[PDB]
Amino acid sequence: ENIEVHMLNKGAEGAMVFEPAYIKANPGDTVTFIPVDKGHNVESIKDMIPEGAEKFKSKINENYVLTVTQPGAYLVKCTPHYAMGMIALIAVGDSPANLDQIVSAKKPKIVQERLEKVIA
Ligand SMILES: [Cu+2]
Repeated sequence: ENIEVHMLNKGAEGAMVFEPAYIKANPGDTVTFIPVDKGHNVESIKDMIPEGAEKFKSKINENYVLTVTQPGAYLVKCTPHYAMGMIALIAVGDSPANLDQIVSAKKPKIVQERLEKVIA
């Protein structure tokens, strides 16, 4: 199946958000990122994607289709706006083995805060 995500300047959660910021998927599903507003992209955060998943980085203002294979959690950011908290969590399969590790990982306070709301 395909899950559609919008990249926006402002959304329910504040400025610079992925909608939805919590994406539940299964191996083989696609995640389509659509920059509704300009100045956004999607990029995998180093060490915040499952063991064996490939790193990715879309072009700014480009529609981007990600195919998810490896089960586990993925924390993706917007390159330009990561520091303002523009992130999304992709959970592939049940009880992602690396979820606790991602929650614990070093990241900007703003990011960490949103991560906490998205998980809740
Ligand atoms: Cu952005």
